[PDB]
Amino acid sequence: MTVKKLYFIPAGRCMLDHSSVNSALTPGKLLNLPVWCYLLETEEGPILVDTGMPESAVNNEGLFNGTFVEGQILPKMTEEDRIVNILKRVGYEPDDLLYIISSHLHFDHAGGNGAFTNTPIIVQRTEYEAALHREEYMKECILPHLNYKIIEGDYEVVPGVQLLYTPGHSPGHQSLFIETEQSGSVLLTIDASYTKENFEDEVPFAGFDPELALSSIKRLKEVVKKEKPIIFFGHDIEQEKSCRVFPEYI
Ligand SMILES: CCCCCC(=O)N[C@@H](CCO)C(=O)O
Ligand SMILES: [Zn+2]
Ligand SMILES: [Zn+2]
Repeated sequence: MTVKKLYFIPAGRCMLDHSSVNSALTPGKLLNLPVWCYLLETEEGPILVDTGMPESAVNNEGLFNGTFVEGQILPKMTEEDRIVNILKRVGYEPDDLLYIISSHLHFDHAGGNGAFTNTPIIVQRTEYEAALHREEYMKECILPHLNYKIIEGDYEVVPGVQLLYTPGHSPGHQSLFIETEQSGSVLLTIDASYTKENFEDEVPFAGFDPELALSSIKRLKEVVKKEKPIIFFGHDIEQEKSCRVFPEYI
């Protein structure tokens, strides 16, 4: 069985130093990177992958002033980029969603999680437990009373929607392998590779455990050899130019 439609939905942007996309680069040039969420229309109902940035980021590029990442990360988020507003424009309210899938709990991927207080939020155990104590996690991304559906390892959410455990960039990062009616096999690496060169050329990039990130890239490459999917990376300015985005779908 296949997903009916896979939508790429812009959810604001984020400035990062270029050394975060290629660890060999000299710090000092910021890159204005895309932030994405994905909407899957399935037989069982709509599924949202990631939830954008927290409300604290709205019109607040200096959000991380005074923290260990001051000047390194600057969110570019307007009121329109709040996930609830994105969803309402698309045609949904939070309680309409079948599942939320959190690729991981970094601030640009889980900042909107608090909006979903009934929908099960599928997240890896190792990610959830990291978010409880590691300093790179915002409180907005680990709210205590949401309906978490904690999983361990690879997982089938519904037919056509597979989660691949790809730790390294974060302790419980997961990627998506989706089968769509229009396109067949699609791999969303999410932050298992920010850019094409992180994936193809194994160019190192920001992560909790680069050695583990590399092993997850090698694992994805084995999947790619078998399945020959179309592949989309987490924060790739070049690829963004050619991506079909909402209202188009793949
Ligand atoms: C563990 C190394 C990654 C740092 C934390 C972070 O939130 N990174 C953002 C960078 C801005 O997009 C992300 O996940 O995308
Ligand atoms: Zn991340
Ligand atoms: Zn990211």
